[PDB]
Amino acid sequence: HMPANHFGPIPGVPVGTMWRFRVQVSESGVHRPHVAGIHGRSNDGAYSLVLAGGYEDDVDNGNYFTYTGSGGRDLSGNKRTAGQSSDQKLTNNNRALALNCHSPINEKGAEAEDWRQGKPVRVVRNMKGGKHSKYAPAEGNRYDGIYKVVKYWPERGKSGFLVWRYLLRRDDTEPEPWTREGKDRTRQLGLTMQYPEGYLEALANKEKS
DNA sequence: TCCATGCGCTGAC
DNA sequence: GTCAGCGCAATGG
Repeated sequence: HMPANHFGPIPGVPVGTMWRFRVQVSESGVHRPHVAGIHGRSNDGAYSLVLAGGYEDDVDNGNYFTYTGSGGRDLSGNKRTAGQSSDQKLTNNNRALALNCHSPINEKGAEAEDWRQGKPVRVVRNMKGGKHSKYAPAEGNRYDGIYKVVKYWPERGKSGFLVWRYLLRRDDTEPEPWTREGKDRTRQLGLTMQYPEGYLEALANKEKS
């Protein structure tokens, strides 16, 4: 089994692999947290992230995308998400992701000195991101490969509050699952949406009324 | 092609 | 132990 702090591709899981639920992606080890968008350790880096339309400031352009840090939210009331209500900080997950950038951590943002040498980030695209992105899968989750943090900086988001932003760029030899060659490669490998054991059945039952 | 609301759960300290 | 949290197969206005 792969350790929680494993950087890079997970052996046995090619780009294009799909899962219906987040907990499945966790089980696979591609993205351990079942809720958080960022999986990271503040003294090491970010191992993976998921684009799921959870933050209004994300900008998805396929091989390039601007990701938003987490936080700057008031979850009092046993919540897991909310709108921005305060400034984000370069701490926890946000700091973990900045460490991937090939450059020393910088409180005012930083750029990489050869982004390709930065630490790898496993990127997963979720269908909820499709409300504002043409690269999101139609259903569930899809592993799109390895990306690297080219740079990160702070600025006011749409809500007026400060948010941390990261520019990620793809660095994977496998083709993008959303392109023609990616679509083909997925078929050849015979990859298909994976569901938890007994789900499809339980679903067919439910669909009787 | 909605939006708000809590809850169980797991990884990081 | 505490807290964060880009969920959700769910539930209600």
